[PDB]
Amino acid sequence: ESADLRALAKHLYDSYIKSFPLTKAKARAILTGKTTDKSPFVIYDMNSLMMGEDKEVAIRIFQGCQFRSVEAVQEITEYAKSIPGFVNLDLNDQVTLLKYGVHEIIYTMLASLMNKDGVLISEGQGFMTREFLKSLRKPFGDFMEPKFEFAVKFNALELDDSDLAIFIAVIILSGDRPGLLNVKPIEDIQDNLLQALELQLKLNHPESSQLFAKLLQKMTDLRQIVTEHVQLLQVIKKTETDMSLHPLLQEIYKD
Amino acid sequence: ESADLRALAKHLYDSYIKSFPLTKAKARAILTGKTTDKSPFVIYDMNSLMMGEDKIKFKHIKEVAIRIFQGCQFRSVEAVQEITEYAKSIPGFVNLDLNDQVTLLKYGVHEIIYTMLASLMNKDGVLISEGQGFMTREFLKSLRKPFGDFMEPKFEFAVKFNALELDDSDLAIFIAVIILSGDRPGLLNVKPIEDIQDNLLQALELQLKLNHPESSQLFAKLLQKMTDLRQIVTEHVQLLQVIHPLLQEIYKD
Ligand SMILES: COc1ccc(C(=O)n2c(C)c(Cc3ccccc3O[C@@H](C)C(=O)O)c3cc(OC(F)(F)F)ccc32)cc1
Ligand SMILES: COc1ccc(C(=O)n2c(C)c(Cc3ccccc3O[C@@H](C)C(=O)O)c3cc(OC(F)(F)F)ccc32)cc1
Repeated sequence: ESADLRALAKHLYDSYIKSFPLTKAKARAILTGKTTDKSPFVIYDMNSLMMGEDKEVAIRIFQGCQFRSVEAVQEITEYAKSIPGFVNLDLNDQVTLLKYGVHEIIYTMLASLMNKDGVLISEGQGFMTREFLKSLRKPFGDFMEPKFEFAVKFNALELDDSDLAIFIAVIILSGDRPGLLNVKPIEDIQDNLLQALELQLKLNHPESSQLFAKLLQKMTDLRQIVTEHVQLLQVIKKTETDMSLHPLLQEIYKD
Repeated sequence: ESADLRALAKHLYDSYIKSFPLTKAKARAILTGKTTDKSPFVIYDMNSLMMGEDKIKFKHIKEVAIRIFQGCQFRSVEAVQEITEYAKSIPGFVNLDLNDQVTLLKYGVHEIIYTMLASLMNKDGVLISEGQGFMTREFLKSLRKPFGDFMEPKFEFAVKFNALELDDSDLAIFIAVIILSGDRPGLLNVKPIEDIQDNLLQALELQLKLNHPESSQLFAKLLQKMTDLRQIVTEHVQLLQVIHPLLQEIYKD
């Protein structure tokens, strides 16, 4: 049964590597100056942003964020389908779980791209500083800061990709999403994923059941970040009428 | 090393029994009607509420919805003291920095209140006045504009949490784990807090393995419930923000 849980952990890690082209391993190699990977161009003000290439800045960056979130949804959906039992659930419930899980997973994976000083962009080819993002016209200057605050706390856990692979699967398989039809089979899958994560942490860390506990708490941080984020989106919708969310993102955010 | 985790589990149980008069065991017996004599007074509508006030010894008594909410506030202030007494019996707690003890309790009590409230609830209602009364879920659900959904999220949580079928033995260690959280804002010395919580978590794991040997997933499931509690609390304060100077002082939280 431990063996079943190890097999589940390995299946998930394999799918994660296959689904997500920029891993924490690669992000940390880029950020810490390892010779496996290359150095990013750093955008820290308006001039270096202009040089960054090769209708205002805040809006331009936001449309970029939108493009990469759309791709992330695609990657996460591919990953979700590999979680044993997911594709056998009622279709309505598959959609509900993805709708609520996608952004919580986005914030989780975004942390891998961040340190306290900024975030990797353009597949790790650029690095945009936290202070630059903060300087952006209101309320765009408020978007990324809560993500940074979360990322710094999440990254202190020092998880690697193999831990994250199971953690993300646990997120998607939440039986407490609004509007679910059959909660029991979702919870049955999550119970196994939770045990797989528990054992994975037990083998890989350091005070593992406490790490387990601290990691599970991050869900709450995640759902709070999402709530605060949609509120910001509502402001944007009202003040920037020449702008709207990509149809996929609109659908995710609808109710 | 298994023996000192059992010794710790036992100390916590004994202290939990001392601190909290109405145990889950006694509460479930009242809720199932296994208690052969003292059937609780049932509050299912406005008239039965008013009669309940006449018969039971209430200590908090203009509008029914306000009056019930005020009774809940009185009870919670009582519970904070019960929980505080319990916390001081957790090995290591009184040796923490004094500010940190205060900080752990400040953020910890509501999560514990919710956990313990679940012991008093079934899907149909909740025990009041140490089991002397029973207030139905539908009567609560029927209350005024903002007060009708005050208890619903507590019930929904309680129904799921009670499905784990924890007994007082399990809950004693579980509550100690919640209090000893190293991620509360403004903690000065997190290391010994997390050292104690690590020990409590190991004691909780063994306890669940011994008391529920047929459910290997229970520990994981319980830890996940710890996180639900923080969400419910956040949800509860956003409800409170929507909702006699000396009384304001007594009930500042
Ligand atoms: C889950 O997998 C992934 C998660 C994230 C990404 C990705 O790297 N990002 C992704 C998906 C984003 C966009 C983004 C991040 C967090 C929250 C929201 C968000 O986009 C908005 C439009 C949204 O989806 O509501 C992003 C932003 C970045 O910084 C910038 F400086 F540009 F603002 C940097 C990287 C970003 C790629 C894959
Ligand atoms: C931690 O130990 C205890 C935990 C709970 C109690 C307790 O039984 N209750 C306690 C503490 C309460 C009030 C209460 C419970 C959960 C969350 C909030 C709450 O009150 C509000 C006003 C608050 O504290 O902000 C309570 C309410 C009950 O239902 C009623 F019909 F009154 F609305 C019934 C029992 C209640 C006593 C001790």
